[PDB]
Amino acid sequence: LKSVHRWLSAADQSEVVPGNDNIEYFSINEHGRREENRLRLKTLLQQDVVHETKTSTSAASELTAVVTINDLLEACQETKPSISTSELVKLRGIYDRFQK
Amino acid sequence: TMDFCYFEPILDNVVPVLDSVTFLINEQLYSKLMDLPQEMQQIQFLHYKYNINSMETVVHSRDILTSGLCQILNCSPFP
Repeated sequence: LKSVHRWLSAADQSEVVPGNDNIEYFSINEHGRREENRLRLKTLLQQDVVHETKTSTSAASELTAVVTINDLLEACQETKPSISTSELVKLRGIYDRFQK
Repeated sequence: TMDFCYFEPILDNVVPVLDSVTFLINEQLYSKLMDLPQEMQQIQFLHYKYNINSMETVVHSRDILTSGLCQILNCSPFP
């Protein structure tokens, strides 16, 4: 978990297809709709042939999320699961002798 | 060519006028277009070479203005 968190932080999952839309404004873009940016984006989407989206899924390279000893030490000496042997002494105390 | 075709006139001068039109232009021509100093000059440049006359030219969707260099992408609202 800590290693995948570190890998996510390092990758940062940012800077994807920046500045896709081109600058195409024109002077006569007035005397009508004031949402011309939305219409231009609509057309830029529409000029595409079809939603291919045949992208290579292996580009992520998720296998690189490897652990390190420093990451290993993120255990931070977690609390014990068993409170104390004192609570369990009798367990073997009765079985110092052979079992019944 | 055609042996025959269908034709029918538009009665009562009911000719629609488009509200918006989209154009696709190549790098050189588009740059030459926007380099003009004012809006009126750009409109005149559009008018001249394409022979498009306002309130008298009817244009359609996906019409190629010149072969492989520029095209009208679409029209709205009417085809």
